Amino acid sequence: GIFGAIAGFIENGWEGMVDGWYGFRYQNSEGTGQAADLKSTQAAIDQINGKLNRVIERTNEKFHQIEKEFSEVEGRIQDLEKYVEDTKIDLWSYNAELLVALENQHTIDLTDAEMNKLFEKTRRQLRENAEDMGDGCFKIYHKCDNACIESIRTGTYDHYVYRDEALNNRFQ
Amino acid sequence: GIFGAIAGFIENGWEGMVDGWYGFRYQNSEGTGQAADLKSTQAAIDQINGKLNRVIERTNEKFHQIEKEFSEVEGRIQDLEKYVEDTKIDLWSYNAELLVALENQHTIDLTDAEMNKLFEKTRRQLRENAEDMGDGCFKIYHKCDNACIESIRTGTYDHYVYRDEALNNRFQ
Amino acid sequence: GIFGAIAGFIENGWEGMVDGWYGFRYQNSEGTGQAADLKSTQAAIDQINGKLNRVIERTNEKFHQIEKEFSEVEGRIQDLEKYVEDTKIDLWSYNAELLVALENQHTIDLTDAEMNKLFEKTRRQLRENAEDMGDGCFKIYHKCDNACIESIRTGTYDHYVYRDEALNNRFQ
Amino acid sequence: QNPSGNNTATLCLGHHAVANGTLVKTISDDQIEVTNATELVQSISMGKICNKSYRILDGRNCTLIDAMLGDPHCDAFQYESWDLFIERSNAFSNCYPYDIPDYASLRSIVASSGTVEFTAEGFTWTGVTQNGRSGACKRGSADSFFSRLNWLTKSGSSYPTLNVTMPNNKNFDKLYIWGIHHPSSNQEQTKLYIQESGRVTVSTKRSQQTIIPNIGSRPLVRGQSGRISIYWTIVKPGDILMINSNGNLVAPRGYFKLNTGKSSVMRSDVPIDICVSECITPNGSISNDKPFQNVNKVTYGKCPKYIRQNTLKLATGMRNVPEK
Amino acid sequence: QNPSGNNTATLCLGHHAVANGTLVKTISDDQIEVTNATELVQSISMGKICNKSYRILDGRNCTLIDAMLGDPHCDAFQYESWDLFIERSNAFSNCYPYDIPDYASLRSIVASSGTVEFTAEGFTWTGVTQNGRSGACKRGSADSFFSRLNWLTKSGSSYPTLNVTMPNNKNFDKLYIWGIHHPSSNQEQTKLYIQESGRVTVSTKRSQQTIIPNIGSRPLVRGQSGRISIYWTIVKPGDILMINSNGNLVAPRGYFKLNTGKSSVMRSDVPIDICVSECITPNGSISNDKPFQNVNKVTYGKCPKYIRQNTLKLATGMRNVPEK
Amino acid sequence: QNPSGNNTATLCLGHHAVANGTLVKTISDDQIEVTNATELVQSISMGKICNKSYRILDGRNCTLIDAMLGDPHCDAFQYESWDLFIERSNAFSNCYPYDIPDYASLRSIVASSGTVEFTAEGFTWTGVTQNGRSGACKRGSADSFFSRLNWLTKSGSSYPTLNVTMPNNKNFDKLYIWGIHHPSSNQEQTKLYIQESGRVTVSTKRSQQTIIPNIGSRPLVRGQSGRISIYWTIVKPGDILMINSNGNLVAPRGYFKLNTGKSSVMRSDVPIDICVSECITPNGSISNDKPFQNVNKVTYGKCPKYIRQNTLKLATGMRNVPEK
Ligand SMILES: *[C@@H]1O[C@H](CO)[C@@H](O[C@@H]2O[C@H](CO)[C@@H](O[C@@H]3O[C@H](CO[C@H]4O[C@H](CO)[C@@H](O)[C@H](O)[C@@H]4O)[C@@H](O)[C@H](O)[C@@H]3O)[C@H](O)[C@H]2NC(C)=O)[C@H](O)[C@H]1NC(C)=O
Ligand SMILES: *[C@@H]1O[C@H](CO)[C@@H](O[C@@H]2O[C@H](CO)[C@@H](O[C@@H]3O[C@H](CO[C@H]4O[C@H](CO)[C@@H](O)[C@H](O)[C@@H]4O)[C@@H](O)[C@H](O)[C@@H]3O)[C@H](O)[C@H]2NC(C)=O)[C@H](O)[C@H]1NC(C)=O
Ligand SMILES: *[C@@H]1O[C@H](CO)[C@@H](O[C@@H]2O[C@H](CO)[C@@H](O[C@@H]3O[C@H](CO[C@H]4O[C@H](CO)[C@@H](O)[C@H](O)[C@@H]4O)[C@@H](O)[C@H](O)[C@@H]3O)[C@H](O)[C@H]2NC(C)=O)[C@H](O)[C@H]1NC(C)=O
Ligand SMILES: *[C@@H]1O[C@H](CO)[C@@H](O[C@@H]2O[C@H](CO)[C@@H](O[C@@H]3O[C@H](CO[C@H]4O[C@H](CO)[C@@H](O)[C@H](O)[C@@H]4O)[C@@H](O)[C@H](O)[C@@H]3O)[C@H](O)[C@H]2NC(C)=O)[C@H](O)[C@H]1NC(C)=O
Ligand SMILES: *[C@@H]1O[C@H](CO)[C@@H](O[C@@H]2O[C@H](CO)[C@@H](O[C@@H]3O[C@H](CO[C@H]4O[C@H](CO)[C@@H](O)[C@H](O)[C@@H]4O)[C@@H](O)[C@H](O)[C@@H]3O)[C@H](O)[C@H]2NC(C)=O)[C@H](O)[C@H]1NC(C)=O
Ligand SMILES: *[C@@H]1O[C@H](CO)[C@@H](O[C@@H]2O[C@H](CO)[C@@H](O[C@@H]3O[C@H](CO[C@H]4O[C@H](CO)[C@@H](O)[C@H](O)[C@@H]4O)[C@@H](O)[C@H](O)[C@@H]3O)[C@H](O)[C@H]2NC(C)=O)[C@H](O)[C@H]1NC(C)=O
Ligand SMILES: *[C@@H]1O[C@H](CO)[C@@H](O[C@@H]2O[C@H](CO)[C@@H](O[C@@H]3O[C@H](CO)[C@@H](O)[C@H](O)[C@@H]3O)[C@H](O)[C@H]2NC(C)=O)[C@H](O)[C@H]1NC(C)=O
Ligand SMILES: *[C@@H]1O[C@H](CO)[C@@H](O[C@@H]2O[C@H](CO)[C@@H](O[C@@H]3O[C@H](CO)[C@@H](O)[C@H](O)[C@@H]3O)[C@H](O)[C@H]2NC(C)=O)[C@H](O)[C@H]1NC(C)=O
Ligand SMILES: *[C@@H]1O[C@H](CO)[C@@H](O[C@@H]2O[C@H](CO)[C@@H](O[C@@H]3O[C@H](CO)[C@@H](O)[C@H](O)[C@@H]3O)[C@H](O)[C@H]2NC(C)=O)[C@H](O)[C@H]1NC(C)=O
Ligand SMILES: *[C@@H]1O[C@H](CO)[C@@H](O[C@@H]2O[C@H](CO)[C@@H](O)[C@H](O)[C@H]2NC(C)=O)[C@H](O)[C@H]1NC(C)=O
Ligand SMILES: *[C@@H]1O[C@H](CO)[C@@H](O[C@@H]2O[C@H](CO)[C@@H](O)[C@H](O)[C@H]2NC(C)=O)[C@H](O)[C@H]1NC(C)=O
Ligand SMILES: *[C@@H]1O[C@H](CO)[C@@H](O[C@@H]2O[C@H](CO)[C@@H](O)[C@H](O)[C@H]2NC(C)=O)[C@H](O)[C@H]1NC(C)=O
Ligand SMILES: *[C@@H]1O[C@H](CO)[C@@H](O)[C@H](O)[C@H]1NC(C)=O
Ligand SMILES: *[C@@H]1O[C@H](CO)[C@@H](O)[C@H](O)[C@H]1NC(C)=O
Ligand SMILES: *[C@@H]1O[C@H](CO)[C@@H](O)[C@H](O)[C@H]1NC(C)=O
Repeated sequence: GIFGAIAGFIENGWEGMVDGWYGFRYQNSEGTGQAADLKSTQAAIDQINGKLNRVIERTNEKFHQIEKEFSEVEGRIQDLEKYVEDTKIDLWSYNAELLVALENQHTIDLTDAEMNKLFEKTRRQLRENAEDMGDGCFKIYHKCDNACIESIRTGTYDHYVYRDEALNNRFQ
Repeated sequence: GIFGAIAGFIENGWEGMVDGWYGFRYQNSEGTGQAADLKSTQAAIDQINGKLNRVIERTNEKFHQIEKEFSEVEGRIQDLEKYVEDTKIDLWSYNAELLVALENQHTIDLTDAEMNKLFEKTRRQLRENAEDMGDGCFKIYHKCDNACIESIRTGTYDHYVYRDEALNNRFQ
Repeated sequence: GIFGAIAGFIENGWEGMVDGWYGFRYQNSEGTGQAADLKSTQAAIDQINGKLNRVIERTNEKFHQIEKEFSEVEGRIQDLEKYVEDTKIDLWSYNAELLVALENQHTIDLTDAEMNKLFEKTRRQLRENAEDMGDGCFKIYHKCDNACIESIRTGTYDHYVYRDEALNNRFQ
Repeated sequence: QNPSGNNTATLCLGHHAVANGTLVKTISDDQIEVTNATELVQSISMGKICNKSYRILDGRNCTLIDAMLGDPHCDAFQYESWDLFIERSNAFSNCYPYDIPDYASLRSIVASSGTVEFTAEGFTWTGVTQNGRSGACKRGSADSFFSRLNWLTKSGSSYPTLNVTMPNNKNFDKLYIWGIHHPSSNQEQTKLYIQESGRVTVSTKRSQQTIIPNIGSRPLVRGQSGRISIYWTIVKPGDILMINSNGNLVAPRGYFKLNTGKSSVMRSDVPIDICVSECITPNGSISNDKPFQNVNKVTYGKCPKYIRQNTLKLATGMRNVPEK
Repeated sequence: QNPSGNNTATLCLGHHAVANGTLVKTISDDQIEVTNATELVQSISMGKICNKSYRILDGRNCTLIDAMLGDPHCDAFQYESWDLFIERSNAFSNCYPYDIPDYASLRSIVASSGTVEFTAEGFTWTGVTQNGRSGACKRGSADSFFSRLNWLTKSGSSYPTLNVTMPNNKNFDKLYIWGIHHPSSNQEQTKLYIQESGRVTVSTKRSQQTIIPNIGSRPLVRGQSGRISIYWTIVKPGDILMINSNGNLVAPRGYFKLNTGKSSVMRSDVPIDICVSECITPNGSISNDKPFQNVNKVTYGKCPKYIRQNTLKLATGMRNVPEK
Repeated sequence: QNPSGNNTATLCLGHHAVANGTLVKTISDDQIEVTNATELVQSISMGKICNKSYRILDGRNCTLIDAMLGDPHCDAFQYESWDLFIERSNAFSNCYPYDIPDYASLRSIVASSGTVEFTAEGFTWTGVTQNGRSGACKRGSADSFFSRLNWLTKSGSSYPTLNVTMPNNKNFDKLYIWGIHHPSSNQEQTKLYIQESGRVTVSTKRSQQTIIPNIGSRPLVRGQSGRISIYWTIVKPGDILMINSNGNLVAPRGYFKLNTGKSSVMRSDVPIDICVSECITPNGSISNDKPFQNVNKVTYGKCPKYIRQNTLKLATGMRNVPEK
């Protein structure tokens, strides 16, 4: 992916997260943890669901058409009938190929993007209270119990209350 | 957007900026301010203008064609005429649908990208003299008058002249 | 590009790097250096090679078709033959135009992405031992000989061994 | 052993993975593994043609044209309408050997009309015997003819030049089926029609068609060396059908009602059965939840688009990256 | 109250928004609000057909074919050229009732040629009366015929077998219009042409066409039970027109010049008016600044492409995100 | 002067550039410079038609049809097969002047069949002279006829009504070529066929075709005022060819074998030469490594797709950004 998150600075996915598409693991004073992130998960799902429906219009009722298969040889006008159907089919085959490939590109690009946005969202709450460890984790330089971690997962972390403790511990 | 800037870490757009597409607000020793960013604005506009013209070639002069509407029933060759026109129209309808959707995706992706690049450009000039506040703003740890801010907006900020003051103020 | 690396925070490309697509220059205790990055180079090449082959299926053997050029005037069924071929050709011309433009967009987007990922990969190994200088370079706050630089280029830098020296030198 | 975090904690981001993903294709890679993909091509037929939701008419032993002409073994279709008429390969004619110039066009026209219901008109044929018969066209055990055509012959020693009209004072086009008799020999020609050479001219205000018969032996089918050539005329509202003949006329009994129809005809040999579908193919009905289709290019209804490819996998999840 | 920033300042980045944006569609979302969008489909016609920049010829009461044949009420078109010929539904023939096998093809050929200008040639018709007339084709008040055709009849008690040539020693194809007379009765046939049965054979080195007339009553239109069937022949440079007839010939007076033309014909009932346009539709001219078009699939000129959709909105700004 | 880095070092990232890049187009920019691009449109032909890998047959002086009829100067093609038959503009007929209704269809049918090999059948023609000749169709210096046709004439003072059969007891369709003689005068008609008017009726179980000749002078080509009209019939396995004639029959000698063929015919005036190619165009063979093609819309083989554009540049490198 162009963001380099999935199969990038996040080394691998987690099989033990059956609870969502993206989430957190952590280690703190009350032990180790894991929690899915709903916001990001739904943001990605909502873009994937009904993707074709944005481009391919509703199946269209088609009735009497031309013959496409023939019992005897005729020549000129049968050549034209065949060539028209052959042309049609090659164009829709091309369209189908193109569509799936760029639609899949977009799926892969967008799911990597959500992984990146979640990392960036988390970095921005933490401010100078944490460091990027280079592997998709943050070292948080203060005591952070389960409620503290939850405030980060839920977008409510107030970094100012921990700021002084974080600075004390951060330079040794 | 895949960059998570617009409707992301920038919470909302500014109605009171009629002066450009992207810009700055700020607070300093000489008061509060606002200023549009021309470079970024034009970079985005230039990609949006004449977008269709890159893909759709100039309207092509078409003259005598086939009949597409008929007064009486005939059968075989009228079925073929109708089916050819029906095929043509469904293919161009598909093309038009696909084109607008991926063209719009690209517009939204590219305008979010410029918002992100402007934030990154600004972060890079500031170096260790400022911190990301997590909302699209920087706290600058030195006195920065209007000329100082202008040097940042104009890409001329020299961080070395402020470096020592910035460090003095940054750890308390 | 949407990542703002190529013709962005990297001011220009290097003609004197004939050794790869992406790489490093550096200055250290043993002099100045340059080295190509194979991983990134190959990642980009592999996406560019056989790009059309993902969308355009193998050249398809076509045999007896219709007449497309005519010696005399006939009217109705000759109008239809011409219009079918004209329709076919305009649709494939459109497809070809669209394909090259979005394929080229993707090439430019993906090569900028690799330049960005390599910068981010390097930043993440360095952790707090270095600073972004705003131009695609890092100031590394410790003595870093050629073996040290190689460990960074090769993804083996252990920042912990240098951490204390880096902090000592970083605040003056 | 826990917990470690005295003045610190670590917070890692991640995403899920599944044990066994599936390969899809993108613009960037030939093959790349994703957590989940969905099939976009319908390659399986139901194996049968569904009686719902369209009105399907099984021709069984009849072609659409024979049912329209009124071949005896097709009398059960005489009051029938359809959205889709199924013609079996098994079909066969069992009446007087005939041909139709531009047969396909006529078949196409009736197929679109979606009906074979016939409206008799009071045509008057002065100086001729009506309702001619043939051992090649048995109705039950007695010999007969096409129910919609009227084989006119001499009365006594006379076959006068018929000139008959029939105005269309209704708000729709009338379709008339008629034809000519090609006798196998001149004995038969003069015995049936007196004149050594026949002719038939059917006209309106806007159009005309004249046919001359060719006397001579054709190969024997159903005991007959002679032939009937079938033609048609469309009379517009306010126009008038005129018919002129000194011999060899196979006359219409009335008209068929042409209507702008969403009906058609389809060649197929699969059985019809109890199920619901909105798309029909010579291989049977197919589901239409998918947007693409590799079963058959011949379709009717709300059908997915036919394409060359037999499978196309759409990613519906992220790239799958298991340990290691 | 100001300014706050003693040893610090803050610098925020942002982007604009508008109070009321507009919904567009992308690959990612069904609907997403943007600051500004542009319409890509032309759904409005001008309501009229513009006299510029193409040369538009209003048929008024004439079909293209009648003007080409030279129907009296179409004499004003005799020297006319066009880029686009407009045929009105109102049109009607007012000469001898006729038909043309493959009428559409001929209409198509003349339409492309973009002209109805005629070049007389000195054809010589020995043993026959020329310039036959009819009360069904009044020119002024006196009765007349198609100006481009020459109705040949017996002279005295004689109609000899005409065999006439006309070489094409020019650098372009010549188009000849000719026909046959179908008399309503044998009295008329022999009174006009003597022989009981006529025939006409027009040939060249490369091709031939033979037509026999069918005598008999057709329905009355403009007082006439008879008909004229119209045919055509294209003589190539260095080839030669040959005509052979023992009766019933409706002779050409000359040829039309075929040229590779960017001209056409269009059915429409909207008025022509003073304005400028480069695209024309049966509903009128349409603007062509947009690339797509839902007015009509029938077009002429520099036309946007016709599509099913009535609106398609292209974003020309960023996603709109107002407070909150 | 070195090295500088006492307690520090700097590490810069970068990418390559070339001195002179090339302009490509994207969705974002009309023109943008990249390190390297590749051409996607084949605009150059090889200038010749390659003898490999397809089997190419040069018609030289013959049309496909003349070779099939068996025109004397086309005797060298009589045992020939091809994947692609090349017709030269130079071609000319040098036998009896003829025409073929729907010539193109027949040309198309034989072209697909990919062969002109003929199978004689033992047709029996009682009461008529066989192998009629003409000074307009010299074979060597002696005068002759189309080798595949059999010009039947009266024997003595007699031309009886021929009725001949020929069943198709083989597993493929048989194609029969036959025709009619149009004499230039009635002296010739009665001298050749006795009866004042001829006719020919060729039929099967499913179909029939009747042709009457038109007597009269056509323009002189190769000394002949008369003509032969050529027709064809396809006899299906288990069907039977029947032929009936009182005069003017130009009889078949046998059939051609129709087969589902990947063969065709192409108009071209470039020489054939020693080289290998998988795609052929009227301008010659073209390479097919590229996916698009602007040489000609007429192609045969594994051909790139024809498009309007003469060049399309695909980027195969990053954006080129040289100093400054
Ligand atoms: C022109 O030449 C043609 C070719 O010879 C003539 O056509 C043939 O005409 C005769 C009668 O005149 C027919 O012979 C009859 O055949 C039927 C049917 O066949 C029987 O055998 C089959 C075996 O498969 C069996 O299935 C049937 O049930 C029958 O038992 C018999 O019923 C008669 O007894 C008699 O044999 C030929 O069938 C017929 N052939 C074709 C191809 O039309 C034609 O008469 C000639 N016309 C002239 C000279 O004016
Ligand atoms: C939908 O119904 C279709 C109609 O039956 C099914 O397709 C048919 O599949 C059968 C059985 O495999 C094929 O019959 C074979 O024909 C070939 C001759 O090849 C010719 O046909 C190909 C078309 O593929 C055509 O391009 C050329 O003209 C070839 O000359 C023989 O070698 C075999 O012995 C056998 O008779 C048919 O090819 C095919 N029918 C048609 C009309 O294409 C199809 O399977 C059904 N859909 C599904 C999902 O099963
Ligand atoms: C074959 O049968 C046909 C059907 O009967 C015959 O055609 C008819 O021929 C007669 C004359 O022989 C025509 O009668 C004339 O009609 C005209 C026109 O109609 C008048 O009334 C209308 C009312 O709408 C009015 O608008 C007109 O202005 C006229 O006042 C009269 O002028 C004559 O006086 C006379 O009544 C029929 O019109 C005509 N019908 C058709 C459909 O052709 C035909 O003659 C027969 N041919 C034979 C036996 O050889
Ligand atoms: C461009 O000019 C066109 C020609 O008039 C305009 O389109 C026409 O709009 C009229 C008025 O609404 C429609 O007339 C109606 O016809 C239906 C019968 O439906 C049949 O037509 C549809 C086509 O939509 C066709 O698919 C089927 O065969 C239907 O059977 C009646 O129910 C009404 O009473 C009325 O007569 C026409 O449908 C339509 N004409 C054509 C040729 O499609 C069009 O509006 C013009 N452009 C603009 C922007 O206004
Ligand atoms: C119907 O009218 C037609 C038009 O006049 C008649 O056709 C013409 O018939 C005569 C013979 O009856 C032909 O005259 C002969 O021409 C040939 C060939 O031309 C010579 O000159 C050319 C010069 O280019 C040269 O290249 C040749 O080698 C010849 O030297 C001569 O060989 C004869 O001696 C004689 O002159 C006309 O050629 C012919 N023209 C056409 C267009 O067919 C036709 O006979 C009339 N039929 C009737 C009344 O029943
Ligand atoms: C592939 O072979 C082709 C066949 O020769 C080559 O294209 C031909 O190029 C010649 C020479 O330039 C052109 O001949 C000219 O014709 C024009 C008349 O214009 C008409 O043709 C255009 C097609 O462009 C058509 O749209 C209109 O009907 C025009 O009326 C004259 O002005 C010149 O004097 C000259 O005779 C042909 O235009 C063209 N042939 C065809 C069939 O289009 C082609 O060059 C070859 N490929 C390559 C790569 O060279
Ligand atoms: C992997 O992706 C597939 C498809 O995106 C998911 O399986 C499919 O889920 C859809 C609905 O989400 C099911 O759709 C069906 O649609 C009809 C339409 O009328 C409706 O009547 C049915 O009740 C049903 O909703 C479909 O049955 C289902 N297919 C299968 C094979 O399970 C699936 O959720 C994804 N897998 C995972 C692990 O996320
Ligand atoms: C929202 O976007 C639209 C379209 O992108 C902008 O409005 C349109 O602006 C274009 C030029 O930028 C105008 O184009 C016209 O083109 C013809 C072509 O020959 C020229 O002759 C005219 O003089 C004119 O330039 C068009 O009139 C205009 N349309 C409307 C309805 O205003 C618009 O600028 C964007 N709005 C905002 C607030 O940014
Ligand atoms: C700029 O890009 C082009 C094309 O992407 C590169 O030049 C071309 O390289 C390809 C292979 O990478 C050569 O392909 C040929 O294909 C046939 C197919 O059978 C094979 O038989 C040949 O042996 C050959 O591999 C092609 O000849 C070559 N074309 C040219 C003009 O050099 C090129 O590598 C790129 N340039 C740079 C500086 O990176
Ligand atoms: C997931 O895929 C793997 C690899 O294909 C499967 O692992 C094996 O299963 C087969 C048959 O069940 C065994 O014969 C192999 O020995 C296994 N792999 C190895 C490397 O030993 C696995 O079955 C799949 N997951 C399922 C079925 O849940
Ligand atoms: C922008 O859109 C808003 C919401 O649709 C409009 O706000 C209202 O205008 C209508 C009529 O003018 C009033 O009836 C409503 O009461 C208003 N909205 C609310 C929530 O009270 C607004 O008019 C639009 N902007 C314009 C016209 O400039
Ligand atoms: C790369 O492109 C440049 C610019 O087009 C070329 O530079 C010049 O070459 C031409 C002819 O060789 C000279 O007439 C000009 O004077 C040169 N440019 C300038 C600005 O003086 C250069 O030749 C190209 N690179 C090559 C051929 O390797
Ligand atoms: C970790 O910090 C805590 C502070 O409460 C204290 O236990 C000690 O300083 C450190 N480690 C251990 C093992 O005690
Ligand atoms: C802010 O800093 C300035 C330094 O000039 C000084 O006024 C004081 O230290 C601080 N605040 C106030 C309110 O004075
Ligand atoms: C650079 O640091 C080194 C430490 O080894 C030492 O030479 C000195 O402190 C600094 N500079 C110079 C020029 O000596």
